[PDB]
Amino acid sequence: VNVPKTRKTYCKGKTCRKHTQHKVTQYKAGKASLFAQGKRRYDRKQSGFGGQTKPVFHKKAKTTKKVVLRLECVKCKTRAQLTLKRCKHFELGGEKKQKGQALQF
Amino acid sequence: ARRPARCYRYQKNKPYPKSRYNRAVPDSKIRIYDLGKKKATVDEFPLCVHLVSNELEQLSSEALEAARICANKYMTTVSGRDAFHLRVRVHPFHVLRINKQGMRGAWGKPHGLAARVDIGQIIFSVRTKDSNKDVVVEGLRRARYKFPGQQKIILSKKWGFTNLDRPEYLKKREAGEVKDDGAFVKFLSKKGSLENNIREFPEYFAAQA
Amino acid sequence: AKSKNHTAHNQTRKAHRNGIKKPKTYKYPSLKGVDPKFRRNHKHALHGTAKALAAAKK
Amino acid sequence: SQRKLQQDIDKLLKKVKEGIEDFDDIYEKFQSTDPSNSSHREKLESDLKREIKKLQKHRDQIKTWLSKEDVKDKQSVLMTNRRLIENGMERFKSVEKLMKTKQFSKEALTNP
Amino acid sequence: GKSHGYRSRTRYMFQRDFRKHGAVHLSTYLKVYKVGDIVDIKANGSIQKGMPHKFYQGKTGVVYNVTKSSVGVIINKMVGNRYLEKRLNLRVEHIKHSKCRQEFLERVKANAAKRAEAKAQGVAVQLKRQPAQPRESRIVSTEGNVPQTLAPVPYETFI
RNA sequence: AGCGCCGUGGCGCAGUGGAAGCGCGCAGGGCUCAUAACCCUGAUGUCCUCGGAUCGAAACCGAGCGGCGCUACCA
RNA sequence: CCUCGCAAGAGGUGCACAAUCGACCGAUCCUGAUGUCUUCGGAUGGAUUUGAGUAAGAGCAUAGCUGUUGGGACCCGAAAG
RNA sequence: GUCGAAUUUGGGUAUAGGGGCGAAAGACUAAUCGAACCAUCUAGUAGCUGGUUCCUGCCGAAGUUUCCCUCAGGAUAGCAGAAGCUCGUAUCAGUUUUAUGAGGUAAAGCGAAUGAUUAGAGGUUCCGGGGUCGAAAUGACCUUGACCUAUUCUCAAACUUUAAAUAUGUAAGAAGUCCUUGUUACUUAAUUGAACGUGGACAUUUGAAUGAAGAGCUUUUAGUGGGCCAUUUUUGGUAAGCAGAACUGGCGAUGCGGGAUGAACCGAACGUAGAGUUAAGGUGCCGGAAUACACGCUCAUCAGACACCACAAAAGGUGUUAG
RNA sequence: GCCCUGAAAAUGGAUGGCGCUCAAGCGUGUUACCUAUACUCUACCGUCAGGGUUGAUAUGAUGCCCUGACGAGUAGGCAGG
RNA sequence: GUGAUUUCUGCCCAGUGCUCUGAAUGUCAAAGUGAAGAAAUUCAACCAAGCGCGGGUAAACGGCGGGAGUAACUAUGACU
RNA sequence: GAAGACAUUGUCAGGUGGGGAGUUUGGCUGGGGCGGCACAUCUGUUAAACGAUAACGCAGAUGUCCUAAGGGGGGCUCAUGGAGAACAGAAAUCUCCAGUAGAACAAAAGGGUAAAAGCCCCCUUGAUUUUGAUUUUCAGUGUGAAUACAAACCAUGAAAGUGUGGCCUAUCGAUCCUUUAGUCCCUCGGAAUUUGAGGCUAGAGGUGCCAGAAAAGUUACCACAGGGAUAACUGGCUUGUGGCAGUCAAGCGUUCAUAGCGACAUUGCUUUUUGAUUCUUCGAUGUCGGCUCUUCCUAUCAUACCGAAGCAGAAUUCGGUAA
RNA sequence: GGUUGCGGCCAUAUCUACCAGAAAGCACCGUUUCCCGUCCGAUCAACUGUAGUUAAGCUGGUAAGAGCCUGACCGAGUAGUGUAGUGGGUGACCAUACGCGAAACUCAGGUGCUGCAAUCU
Ligand SMILES: C[NH+](C)c1cc(NC(=O)CNC(C)(C)C)c(O)c2c1C[C@H]1C[C@H]3[C@H]([NH+](C)C)C(O)=C(C(N)=O)C(=O)[C@@]3(O)C(O)=C1C2=O
Ligand SMILES: C[NH+](C)c1cc(NC(=O)CNC(C)(C)C)c(O)c2c1C[C@H]1C[C@H]3[C@H]([NH+](C)C)C(O)=C(C(N)=O)C(=O)[C@@]3(O)C(O)=C1C2=O
Ligand SMILES: C[NH+](C)c1cc(NC(=O)CNC(C)(C)C)c(O)c2c1C[C@H]1C[C@H]3[C@H]([NH+](C)C)C(O)=C(C(N)=O)C(=O)[C@@]3(O)C(O)=C1C2=O
Ligand SMILES: C[NH+](C)c1cc(NC(=O)CNC(C)(C)C)c(O)c2c1C[C@H]1C[C@H]3[C@H]([NH+](C)C)C(O)=C(C(N)=O)C(=O)[C@@]3(O)C(O)=C1C2=O
Ligand SMILES: [Mg+2]
Ligand SMILES: [Mg+2]
Ligand SMILES: [Mg+2]
Ligand SMILES: [Mg+2]
Ligand SMILES: [Mg+2]
Ligand SMILES: [Mg+2]
Ligand SMILES: [Mg+2]
Ligand SMILES: [Mg+2]
Ligand SMILES: [Mg+2]
Ligand SMILES: [Mg+2]
Ligand SMILES: [Mg+2]
Ligand SMILES: [Mg+2]
Ligand SMILES: [Mg+2]
Ligand SMILES: [Mg+2]
Ligand SMILES: [Mg+2]
Ligand SMILES: [Mg+2]
Ligand SMILES: [Mg+2]
Ligand SMILES: [Mg+2]
Ligand SMILES: [Mg+2]
Ligand SMILES: [Mg+2]
Ligand SMILES: [Mg+2]
Ligand SMILES: [Mg+2]
Ligand SMILES: [Mg+2]
Ligand SMILES: [Mg+2]
Ligand SMILES: [Mg+2]
Ligand SMILES: [Mg+2]
Ligand SMILES: [Mg+2]
Ligand SMILES: [Mg+2]
Ligand SMILES: [Mg+2]
Ligand SMILES: [Mg+2]
Ligand SMILES: [Mg+2]
Ligand SMILES: [Mg+2]
Ligand SMILES: [Mg+2]
Ligand SMILES: [Mg+2]
Ligand SMILES: [Mg+2]
Ligand SMILES: [Mg+2]
Ligand SMILES: [Mg+2]
Ligand SMILES: [Mg+2]
Ligand SMILES: [Mg+2]
Ligand SMILES: [Mg+2]
Ligand SMILES: [Mg+2]
Ligand SMILES: [Mg+2]
Ligand SMILES: [Mg+2]
Ligand SMILES: [Mg+2]
Ligand SMILES: [Mg+2]
Ligand SMILES: [Mg+2]
Ligand SMILES: [Mg+2]
Ligand SMILES: [Mg+2]
Ligand SMILES: [Mg+2]
Ligand SMILES: [Mg+2]
Ligand SMILES: [Mg+2]
Ligand SMILES: [Mg+2]
Ligand SMILES: [Mg+2]
Ligand SMILES: [Mg+2]
Ligand SMILES: [Mg+2]
Ligand SMILES: [Mg+2]
Ligand SMILES: [Mg+2]
Ligand SMILES: [Mg+2]
Ligand SMILES: [Mg+2]
Ligand SMILES: [Mg+2]
Ligand SMILES: [Mg+2]
Ligand SMILES: [Mg+2]
Ligand SMILES: [Mg+2]
Ligand SMILES: [Zn+2]
Repeated sequence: VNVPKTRKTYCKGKTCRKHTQHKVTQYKAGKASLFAQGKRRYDRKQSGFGGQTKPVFHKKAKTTKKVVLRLECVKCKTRAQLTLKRCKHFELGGEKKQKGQALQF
Repeated sequence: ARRPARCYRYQKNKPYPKSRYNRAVPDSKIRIYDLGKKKATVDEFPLCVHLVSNELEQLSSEALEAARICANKYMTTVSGRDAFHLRVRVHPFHVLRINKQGMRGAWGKPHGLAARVDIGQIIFSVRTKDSNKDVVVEGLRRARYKFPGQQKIILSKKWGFTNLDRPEYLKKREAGEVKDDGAFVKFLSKKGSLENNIREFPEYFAAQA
Repeated sequence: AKSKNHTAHNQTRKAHRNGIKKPKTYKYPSLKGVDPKFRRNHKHALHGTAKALAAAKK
Repeated sequence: SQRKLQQDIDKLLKKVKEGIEDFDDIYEKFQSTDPSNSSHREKLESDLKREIKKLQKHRDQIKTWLSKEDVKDKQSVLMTNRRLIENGMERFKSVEKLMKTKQFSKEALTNP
Repeated sequence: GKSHGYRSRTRYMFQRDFRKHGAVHLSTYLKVYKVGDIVDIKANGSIQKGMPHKFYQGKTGVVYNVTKSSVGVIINKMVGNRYLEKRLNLRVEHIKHSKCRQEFLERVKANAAKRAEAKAQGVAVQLKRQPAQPRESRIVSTEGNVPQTLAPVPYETFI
């Protein structure tokens, strides 16, 4: 689906609680740091004899991830997240569809 | 093959016709439904003779075609081809089903086509002259054998196939409000337009005999 | 080992052995789901009429 | 089973990749034939025709897989190998037509 | 395989009447509902917003809440061994008044009237309705009406 | 019976929404005393049938026709 | 229960409890006073929010039936490890 | 079968259990071997089988909902018991009436829409295919197809204008009605309305019938979560003592009288006795009770004899009887 | 309408049997009679409910007495022995 | 592995194995090295064997085509 | 003598490693397996006119797509048919008339919609924030979807108004873990500052067996607990199929329906076929064929006695009483 | 009572073909400087009420009109259906008892009513 690079939405910042310009980007997940408590617990549990100790996922069923847009309001530099549904193809600020040109086969 | 009408006899299922949900059904074997001098007039054929049912059952399209053939052959061999008009008054619209492991997935393929007949429903109608009452009765007696269940010949006292018992129809004819159409008649009603009523029934609106 | 799927037999008999009797309506039904606009006013108006009745009673 | 299915996937995946490699090698030797060796031109045509026919069979298997077989994870790599096979097909079609075209045939006399 | 959606088995229920399609009229837009009234729920298929479920079609309830374009209706429904109270938010197109309730109002106005003149002149209040009492002794006149005799008809077939 | 595949020029086969080709045959000319081989050309299709989606397909989706292949096991 | 009344009944007070509207305490979202280590403090007033709360305490201990869980767990019974 | 050896055998010795040994059979390893025997962990676990010990009284089921690697099991709701508690103060009905709604089944309909479908009639071609007169012509005649008009025959679980019966919602007042004026930060142009009120008025019946056997409320816990049959409606199937639904009643859980016999059918439900009267079914004898009465029919060289139910059809017969 | 043909299965065989022919068969009608643990009345047992009875003497007030209704029962619950 | 003698043991190394090479201009752990940081730490480069790349091997496991047309009768098909 | 700070040995790290170890190897199901998904859902029908309602019932669809195909406003009317206009014809573009929707509204189907919910144009982001209440599924739990408000901030329109995604009914996901946004708030517990980590509020990363285990086979060497809840014999219901018999009579038989046959139909019987079913039996009813031996049935091959013939005799065919 | 503005019920109001319409009011009409919108002052916008016309619109009437509506003891107490029987029938199904009760058909009648305000020989 096509979504514009800019969007006027509500801002949660205390300096502006109104509609303000936001720039739109896509949320990419973090680096999954090594010192999170679950990772340290996993390392201690996996160390030793006993093999794999926690389940690992195999029965993948879905093909699509929901897309979620990081909106940064451009005056107070604040960030928000908006979730859009399962779409196979996703473009940020693509060319606008045009009503009524000659098709080009 | 050829399962009996004794196992396709009673009306056990809902009517299951040929529609967009039920395709690839075989055609019926009865294709002609009127027979004899079918272009004759009710002027020519006054007496009606009806083969009617007494049982709520299902008639095969085979039973219809076989009864029509045997009756036709008898009347043409005895009284000639132009002495009668025979019309079959039931149309086979019922797709019968055949099953052909176990009862899993038991919904069956189309096998046939049947005429669901009610009690007191006309199966066969023959219109003829007054002198051929005997031969039309024995032809419909042959029809009663190829047809299952119990059936009756009733001497229908309607002028031809139409309506309107013989004195009433005679009165209408001598009044002149009846126009001869192809194998039927048109009636004058007192509700139409005066101009088109004038141009379609001139004899009622004149002083003719 | 197939078995029975669904049946509504005996269910009405159980329900009417311990019947459907009533939803037990009261005076002053609950104001849950009534408009907050004019619900706030109902609060203020009851406060005012209680104050006025007490002041008239002295 | 899904494990057996994915094993057959990975096998045809590797076969398609090695077929693409040798088809590209035959294609580049064709473009560097030194076309005075017309017999070598025809021989390389027939060889890359055999390789592109093998890719045809692999692509039809990919068609059936993506249609009915519940690939369930790897539609991306199946589609990319389909696209690689089809661009090889159109390269073979262009080469094959190029040497088919007769120098005084009516199409070449109409439009160069 | 099996479906239980919000409008499952609602084909003829949410069809319009014959020659009654199109816009719904300003009588049912301009009727006023106040808190505590008694209304009948019959859904209009043209207005898709605020439709009731198919269970509440043809159901009588008490309106308890009124808002910008809809009213809230209280409906008692039977699940299990008890009635449950349901609070529906329905548009005024799907909401209609109760002629039984209006007839009860005209009856209570008539009853208050009847007790007023009954108290004014001091006899025979007799307010409550009585069911259909057995008929009383009457005299019929043979003058101009001699009983004509009837017989069962024979069996003649008309076909 | 179920499942799957296939159906395209005279024959064996390719073919992806802007849409029909390969090879051998067939036809014309050349070379040769002549025929093959060789050289220069040309023509060739109800895309199995029917219906639908699409702005449009042989291709996409459905119904049948015909021909193949796999399974039909425990007693 | 009290008062009046012969009684029927009329009024007053109405514990428990039930329904409903409020008030108070904590959390969340606000508003942000006197002021001040000018970045601290959070007065006051709110909010279709929320708590297993307050609103003249009821609990603690013991015994018993029944029920729950864990123990061999009503009794007998494997192929196994 | 073999019988001078790849022979037979004694004694000694070696190899020990996931080990040995095997010219290999998963063979053998103390009557034990597809992993010995002994003791212990161990009274291992079992949603599975069997059993589970005195009497009487009172009440008295479920085989259904949702979820579960759930389908021989559990949890949850339901049905049941017990303890009761607050009142006996106008409360509620597996019910009817009156009033008002809602429905799209049965039926009906197709010269009403959609779809199917029979047959002719009258027409229209600057515009279907043939032939004829033809050089052809926005020429002519006839034949056959379609398109239109007025008719006709038959139909539809996933068609419908219409539209029942039975089931189904609500109301039939004191928490009600009418009059007057108080509150508000809601609403209105506005003391305009909305909601809640104060103070008066209203009764003979307090606003249809009938019945109430007490009404309402709470806690806790058992068993059950295999069902089956009958009337009616109904799906698949040729059908089934088949499979699967709907409403009700039953069996399970239940004896008694009848159906000779039978879980379900008919009657009627049960403390212990006596008398009387009956139900269903019967009254020749077995067998209690009329070889009663009355009007007829039937003679079978396989009569017939009572619902569920334990079978018989099409087609015939100067057999007989009545039309 | 009744009867007959249609109408053929394997142990001997079943309107229940014997038997029945102006029936003891079939259709219909009228009475009389038989009979259930059902209904009516009475007695007794138990349960439940409502109620009466601390007065002196003599005993138990959870006791005595009056009135009415009711009584099937697996799994299961409770109670008195 | 096969199973006296006799006569022979055809073709296929694509797959699976096995085995050779050695730097492919891949992958590449720990230790070690460098940079940033106040440090924990992070990011780099380097990175053995093995996989990967490239050969050999079938008395290794194993495997070893389908449709048409075609010869003076028909059939068949040496042939295409 | 040889070898030599290399082997060896010790500890870590990578590879290999069914040689060995441990475990697993879904469910529904007219027995199981194969097949399918009836396993989470949506439409019409079954479904018996409130609601609910089953089967491996019928006909289909879903795991998407869309910055517009969302929101507001304005203007216009669609499919089709007829009549016309150079090239231009069946179909290019233009014009008029008729046109209740016969079009279109992303998709399955069903509803709904005409100065619109369709088509064209203009402006936009309400597909936003804060949490609550309600409806469906339902335990009145969750998820999903939806409804009506309140408090803001906005969009559009002259305005009333409308707008919290798609005209409506489907289009989707807990704990733990990771990650992001907000508060930049709380904690690191001897006291501080800064990194780091842990919290709180709201999303995402996914469990399709869709209330959500991390999971390959084989056993003809097999074992145990059970099951007639469940198959392979018989028996029992049924008789499609098999077999046998009627009825009708178009025709065959030179001529002639019926000497013998007999189409197209149509009614039955049987349980010696094979199915369908799962009622009994899984704490065992010894299971194919043959031999042996007895009885019974008749649907009669022969024999007895008869009738008919397209029976001259002979031979033969049809039928009866007959087991 | 006609007409206009705004409406309620939404065909007794619609559709087809003709005829009539004093007054007023609507309407058609005349014009493009301005605001405004179009390929086109045709629609829309503005201006004039002047130059004219009831031709159309609109209103009303006519039609053994189509359609629609109402009623009928018209069909028909028919089809169907709730309850009951140890009723009939081999069965399919069908009668009876107590109840409810259609649709098509046929026939007859009708063809907008009305509210608020303003105006009119
Ligand atoms: C006739 N009495 C016995 C009676 C009966 C009922 N309820 C019934 O009808 C019975 N309910 C059944 C039908 C049994 C379920 C009743 O409900 C009542 C009453 C009495 C009234 C008396 C009322 C009275 N005044 C105000 C009229 C009175 O004196 C007082 C008072 N001032 O205290 C009351 O208590 C009184 O208001 C009252 O409560 C009565 C009833 O509710
Ligand atoms: C319908 N009758 C039975 C009735 C019912 C209720 N209660 C309700 O309906 C309650 N409302 C609910 C349903 C709870 C919302 C009632 O509340 C009443 C009454 C009756 C009256 C009788 C009055 C009468 N007065 C007027 C003289 C009377 O005879 C007396 C009396 N003096 O004894 C009364 O008790 C009477 O005044 C009265 O109080 C009645 C009711 O309250
Ligand atoms: C001087 N070179 C020829 C060499 C010689 C010997 N050994 C000898 O001296 C004995 N060999 C002779 C007698 C000359 C045949 C060597 O032993 C070596 C080397 C070279 C290095 C190269 C290293 C290098 N690393 C640092 C990236 C490299 O390019 C590789 C490589 N990936 O090919 C290496 O492996 C390397 O580390 C290396 O191992 C070398 C030698 O050991
Ligand atoms: C033939 N030798 C001289 C050699 C040369 C080079 N260098 C080159 O080939 C460089 N030439 C270019 C330009 C890259 C083509 C080499 O790169 C190498 C080698 C051999 C081995 C040496 C190996 C040795 N091992 C067996 C004990 C060794 O000393 C080491 C080590 N401990 O570093 C190795 O790893 C060694 O295996 C190795 O890497 C070698 C080479 O790669
Ligand atoms: Mg480790
Ligand atoms: Mg069950
Ligand atoms: Mg199921
Ligand atoms: Mg409706
Ligand atoms: Mg919406
Ligand atoms: Mg040539
Ligand atoms: Mg040549
Ligand atoms: Mg034990
Ligand atoms: Mg315990
Ligand atoms: Mg043990
Ligand atoms: Mg173990
Ligand atoms: Mg020795
Ligand atoms: Mg041994
Ligand atoms: Mg699970
Ligand atoms: Mg069991
Ligand atoms: Mg009271
Ligand atoms: Mg009602
Ligand atoms: Mg329906
Ligand atoms: Mg019908
Ligand atoms: Mg109708
Ligand atoms: Mg029709
Ligand atoms: Mg009172
Ligand atoms: Mg329970
Ligand atoms: Mg339970
Ligand atoms: Mg039991
Ligand atoms: Mg009983
Ligand atoms: Mg009965
Ligand atoms: Mg007695
Ligand atoms: Mg006796
Ligand atoms: Mg007969
Ligand atoms: Mg007779
Ligand atoms: Mg007989
Ligand atoms: Mg007797
Ligand atoms: Mg008698
Ligand atoms: Mg007592
Ligand atoms: Mg070997
Ligand atoms: Mg190889
Ligand atoms: Mg190899
Ligand atoms: Mg490293
Ligand atoms: Mg390496
Ligand atoms: Mg293993
Ligand atoms: Mg299973
Ligand atoms: Mg329903
Ligand atoms: Mg839209
Ligand atoms: Mg609009
Ligand atoms: Mg929910
Ligand atoms: Mg809003
Ligand atoms: Mg965390
Ligand atoms: Mg999530
Ligand atoms: Mg689940
Ligand atoms: Mg195993
Ligand atoms: Mg086995
Ligand atoms: Mg096996
Ligand atoms: Mg073996
Ligand atoms: Mg069984
Ligand atoms: Mg079997
Ligand atoms: Mg049979
Ligand atoms: Mg048969
Ligand atoms: Mg069995
Ligand atoms: Mg057994
Ligand atoms: Mg035994
Ligand atoms: Mg035995
Ligand atoms: Mg015989
Ligand atoms: Zn901001």
